[PDB]
Amino acid sequence: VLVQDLLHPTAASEARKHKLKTLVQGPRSYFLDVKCPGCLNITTVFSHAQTAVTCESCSTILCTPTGGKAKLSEGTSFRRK
Amino acid sequence: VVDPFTRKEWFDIKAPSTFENRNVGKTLVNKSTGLKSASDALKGRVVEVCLADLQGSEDHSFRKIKLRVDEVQGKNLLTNFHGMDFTTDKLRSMVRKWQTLIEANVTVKTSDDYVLRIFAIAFTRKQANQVKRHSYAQSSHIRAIRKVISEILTKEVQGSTLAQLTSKLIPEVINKEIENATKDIFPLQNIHVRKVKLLKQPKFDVGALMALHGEG
Amino acid sequence: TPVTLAKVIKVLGRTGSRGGVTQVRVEFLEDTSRTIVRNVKGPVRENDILVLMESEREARRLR
Amino acid sequence: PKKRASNGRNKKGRGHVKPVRCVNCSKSIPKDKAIKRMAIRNIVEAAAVRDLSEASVYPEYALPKTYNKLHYCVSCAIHARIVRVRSREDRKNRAPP
Amino acid sequence: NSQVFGVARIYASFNDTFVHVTDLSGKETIARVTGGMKVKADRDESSPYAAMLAAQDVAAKCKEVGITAVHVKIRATGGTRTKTPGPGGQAALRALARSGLRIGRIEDVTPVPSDSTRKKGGRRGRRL
RNA sequence: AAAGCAUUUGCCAAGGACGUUUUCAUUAAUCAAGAACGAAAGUUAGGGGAUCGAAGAUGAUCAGAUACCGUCGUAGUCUUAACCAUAAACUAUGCCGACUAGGGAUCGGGUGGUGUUUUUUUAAUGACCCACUCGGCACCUUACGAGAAAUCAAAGUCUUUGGGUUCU
Ligand SMILES: [Zn+2]
Repeated sequence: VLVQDLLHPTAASEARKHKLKTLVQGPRSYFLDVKCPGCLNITTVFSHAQTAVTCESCSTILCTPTGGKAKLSEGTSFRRK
Repeated sequence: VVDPFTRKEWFDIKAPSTFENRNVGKTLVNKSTGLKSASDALKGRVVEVCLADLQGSEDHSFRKIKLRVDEVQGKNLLTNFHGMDFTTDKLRSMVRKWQTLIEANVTVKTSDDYVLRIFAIAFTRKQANQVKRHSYAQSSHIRAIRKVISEILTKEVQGSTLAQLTSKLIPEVINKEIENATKDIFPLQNIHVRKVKLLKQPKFDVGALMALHGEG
Repeated sequence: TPVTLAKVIKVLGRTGSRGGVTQVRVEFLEDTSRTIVRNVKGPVRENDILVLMESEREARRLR
Repeated sequence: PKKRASNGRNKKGRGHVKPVRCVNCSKSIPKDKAIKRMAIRNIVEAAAVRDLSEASVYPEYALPKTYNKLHYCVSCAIHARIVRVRSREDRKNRAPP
Repeated sequence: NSQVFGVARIYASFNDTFVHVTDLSGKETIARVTGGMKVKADRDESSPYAAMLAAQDVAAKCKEVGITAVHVKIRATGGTRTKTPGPGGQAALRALARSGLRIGRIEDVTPVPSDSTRKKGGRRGRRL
């Protein structure tokens, strides 16, 4: 206070700030690589997805939309890429 | 110049077999005279007695039963279930501030043709580590709670008569049955069925009343 | 004449607009456990006996 | 000048609250205003609790209570002394006694 | 338990007190005496002293016909009126106990609406 | 949006906030003229039967009482159909935008927790707890600042006087 480094705020403060209130705004969402139990193909899923995403094969369910992050269904291994 | 007290009898009020203390009390009726009977001046009476007096336990000191006189035989008069009500002591004591009052009612008839309206009441509660001081329920919880209560109150009456309904309003079966169906929606303390009401009655059918009586 | 006696246990305090009425608590001196609160006209000290023409009113303070 | 920042009692964000009636006079006063007390009393007084113990069937069962919420006008509550005037500094204190 | 039960319906308004005994059903009243028949002063009709004198005369009548024990239901005027029981309600209830009757299952039965019809005074009140 | 709106249940359209690595790309702000919506309260033609008081009927009180108090009662917040649109229509504080201070609560959404509880053994949600955040109705303490003061986190950033715009 009254002397601060406004060019280099600590990473904790930037992490606890809102998405648009950082020094440079940017998304807090990410993309996920999920493995449905049925087949073994690569499916990329948005973390805050709004559509009920299904695989190209056997098209069951991969996530259900929510008002926040998409709820990934019962057990399907997920990576974050 | 008449002294009308020394012209009346005394009749012994008798409760149905669904209760255990079947001796309620005594009442007065005038004598039977020319085209004026004592039975027709007696067949309409409704007696209000605390349910703790019929069962003897003090766990039921806050409920009451209307008993409608239906038939008179041998200087005792036989009653039938006319309605359950809930005393003004406890209903006005459950409604504290800083909570949500949830009420439901359904109009539904039994397997025999007794059309009834059943009233239920339930309150929210702070849950065992709560710091905030009011514990209100969102108004989508309250609508979902009423849907379960009305669903239970309907199904439970379809498969019973007042011979069986009055046997299940005593041991608080309904209250626990509401609770374990609505404990995953909101904590919901103090569930009661506070009032049932008789809407319509069928023909008299003396045999059902006599089968209900006739012991002791 | 159903005259019942009593004796003052504690003098509560004066009452009335002019303050000429003293409020006292009395023990019935036939049954000790009964204590009624009434108000007297003259001067009362502690532990003196009274006479009650009828012991039912349990009167409150006057204004 | 303005006397309280609440202007009275708590509306602050509504525009309109439906009124109630005083219990002494029945003046129509809004529900956000209209001083409220809750009178919880035993049905038998403190002098008759001893009296109705021996005259009771159902020994030591209970005593039921009278529950009654009272709404008061501003004028009637000052007159009935449930509320009295207080100093300019003491007016800001929102605590029960 | 050879007690015989009646029901004393006590109505304590601020103008008068009613002490009224029926049987278990509300028909066939045993004895009804008001606060106003024990004093012709027209302002002591609601006094506690005139209320308890009524209960002295009820229990005398209940002793003659043979009612020994009593359920009591006490009420105010109610409705859109005060909902507060009058000053005579306590004195008459205590006087039944001292008179020798038995008491059980007390309940306050004051009529209370579910927010119904308009009240005395017209928006500015009974103003004095 | 305001006037306003509180127990059900189903229909019919609407809406803010939040989330979003969606889409368009200046489409915006305030607005003469012109419009929509408006507490109540009597323009105006079924029904249902008064608790209130104009007045009126009346009974008191009073010097008088045409008032307050008491009893009753027609027009008079219930039709289906308009007010021309008036209120202490009030936060007596136009609307949009930016900045300046510390706190603890709460409503709605969201994020996180090798948290609690509900039972199937924990699980899944729900309810709760802790921390953060966006957006609200507010509040508490101060006064760098303002004010004639009362007081005000805006009524501050104002003789060191200019962010935009409407009305008086
Ligand atoms: Zn698949």
